[PDB]
Amino acid sequence: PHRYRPGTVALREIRRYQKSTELLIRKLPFQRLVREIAQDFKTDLRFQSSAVMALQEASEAYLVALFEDTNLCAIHAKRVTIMPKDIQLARRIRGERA
DNA sequence: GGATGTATATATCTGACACGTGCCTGGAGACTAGGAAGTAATCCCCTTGGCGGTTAAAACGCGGGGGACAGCGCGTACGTGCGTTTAAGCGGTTGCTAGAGCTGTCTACGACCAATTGAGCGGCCTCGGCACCGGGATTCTCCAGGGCGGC
Repeated sequence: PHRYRPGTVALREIRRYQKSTELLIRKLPFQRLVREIAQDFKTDLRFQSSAVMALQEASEAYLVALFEDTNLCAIHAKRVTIMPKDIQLARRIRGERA
């Protein structure tokens, strides 16, 4: 049985997804999440498709930058695995948390 | 002798160039008012190079121990791969409504201007409170007289 060591597939996915440009979250679950979040502010909200796409592109941009700073936090703590405390430290230093 | 590889010619697809048209927005020409450049005066802050004295911060050295880092073990939790499920993605129905765009009318609301005056800025006088000076009441230290002992 052919197997790969743990990590080279991860490097292959890092090289693959840093070359690509499409969105990594599916359209309908993100649209459902947007509509659920929006119905807590105003009832009976319609949505343009480009509004959902702009919200999506902003969301993947924010999460990719957050994961970059999370990886920097994990590397600074002499680790290769990211932890929730790395996300908390990144948001704390960035100023979003506190 | 038959079929296969390859060259040249012809029809078709597709991005790009030029022609046409509207229209509306930018440009040309003229006029005017005020924004800003320039000028003079006054006054206060900043610059550069000094001096003097205080003093607390900065620097230096040294001992020691707390903490950073390296190494090792271990166990668990995440990566990897496969089979199965499931839901995303696409195409589709069917009506109604929201919204952009366009046109039209009108009315209340805000710009604008003149006269007015009352709220904001500065100084002056006074009070509330804190402090300086004079006088009365209370308590502490001291000098002298009386009595006792010794030669």
